[PDB]
Amino acid sequence: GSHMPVVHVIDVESGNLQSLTNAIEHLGYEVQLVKSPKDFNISGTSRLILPGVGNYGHFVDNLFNRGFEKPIREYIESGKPIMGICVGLQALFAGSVESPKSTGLNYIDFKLSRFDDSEKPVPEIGWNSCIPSENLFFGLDPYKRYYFVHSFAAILNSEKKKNLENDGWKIAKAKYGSEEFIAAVNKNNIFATQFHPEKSGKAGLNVIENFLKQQSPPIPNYSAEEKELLMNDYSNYGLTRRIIACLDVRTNDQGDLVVTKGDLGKPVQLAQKYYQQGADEVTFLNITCPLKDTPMLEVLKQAAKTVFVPLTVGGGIKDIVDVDGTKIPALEVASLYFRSGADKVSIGTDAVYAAEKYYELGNRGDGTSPIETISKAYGAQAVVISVDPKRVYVNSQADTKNKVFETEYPGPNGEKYCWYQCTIKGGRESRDLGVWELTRACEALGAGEILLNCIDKDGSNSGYDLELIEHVKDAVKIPVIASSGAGVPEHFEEAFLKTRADACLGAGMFHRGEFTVNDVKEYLLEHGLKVRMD
Ligand code: NI
Repeated sequence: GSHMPVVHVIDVESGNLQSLTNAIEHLGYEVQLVKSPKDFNISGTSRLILPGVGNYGHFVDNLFNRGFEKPIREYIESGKPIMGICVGLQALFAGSVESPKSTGLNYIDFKLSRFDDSEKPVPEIGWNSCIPSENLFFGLDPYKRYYFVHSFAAILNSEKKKNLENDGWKIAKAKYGSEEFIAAVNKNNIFATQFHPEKSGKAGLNVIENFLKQQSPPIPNYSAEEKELLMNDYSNYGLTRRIIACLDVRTNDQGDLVVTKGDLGKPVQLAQKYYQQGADEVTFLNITCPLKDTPMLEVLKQAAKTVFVPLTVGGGIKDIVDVDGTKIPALEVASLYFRSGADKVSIGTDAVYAAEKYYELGNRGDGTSPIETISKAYGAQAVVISVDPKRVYVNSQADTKNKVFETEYPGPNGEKYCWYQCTIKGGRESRDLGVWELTRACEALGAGEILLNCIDKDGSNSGYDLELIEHVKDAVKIPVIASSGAGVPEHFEEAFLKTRADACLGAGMFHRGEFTVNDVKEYLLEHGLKVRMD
């Protein structure tokens, strides 16, 4: 209550706030949540953090409706330190095209606009960097990486940067594709980041720490060798080659949670191991009692105490009927996982039903699918589609309704074309839907990322299905993650150099300890690729 500095965090109670609070505590601070203006007072507050995730209007409506506008402005006028994170940063602007009708605090007189997806995937999901500058602050290091996850940004041009400079604003710039945008701002007592420091490992914690202690340490004195190695060369649009570690979560006989089919601290510990070994993100495949007491939620909550990178959970995110008969829609189930520590949810089977219905309605959605409800509330960046396809040959496009493509490898009868058929219920059942049609429908519906598995390569340890990746990349404009088949570092290299995969996921190879995320990163690094090394 006074035995340690107190940090007040404005909580609109929507989204994952576990990471931010755990980071602050981990830094030696006590967290005081502020769900209402009644929960804090100007003079009694020395450190205020405004975290925000999701649709711009959603967050700003919520915030302003609870009466935080005046309290926030007054606090800012008090001259005391305030930190905005992600939407907290956007809230400082005039508004956002994401929610046309919305209005911000307008400290910066222009709106956030959507990234250009003609040249790159949108949303931006990954590790970008601040452009070297003389006016960086709070320790922002151009040679480190921070995690960004957003479709909208304060996109810059010469005119806006000049006005900002004349307005006395210090701007940390970043570039995604050919577009420059505000990664961070600083003017007097106001500080805000577009990236999630709490989701940016040690580099992130340093930023929060530098803020809480109000200090801008100089960046390390790297050697010219190190700089050339650590600098952003803007390959892959400026994002590092994202390495994802995945683990299964099962309930054995005794009813305990384990990762292996034969054995809840195991899943937790492994996730921690992964994080410690460089994983840029950890995915839990929930394959395991009232919703409130789901064991998976505890794994996430426990993992979130020390794992400061994005967490993804797939499985069970759908409309459900609780133990008391209460009907709980997908949206509320997701919110439960998010508030528990998850940053993204993976939709599998329902994604196929959604896509199918989507075409039935003539390429439109009814806004009732988990994809639509969750993405509209939390943004596309929060919804991941897990796809489980299987190659199917045909003599020509004339043999099927689904889009096919000329393959370099002929079929049993010499068929030179093929499409990938999707499956559901753990790949136990097939559907008359191609992956081309499935991904395009889900994207239209609001999915922000595609987890591209491959039934045929799963468990093989012989590399990814490269034509599949390219096939899906031709289909959608959202990030595509290569999964299934990864066995050795070389497979990651092949995917990043021979295909347009936006990330690579590994499971068994990391689980069996054959290699670590770092082994893979060292390899890629040694081969000219850019990887997060924190
Ligand atoms: Ni105290």
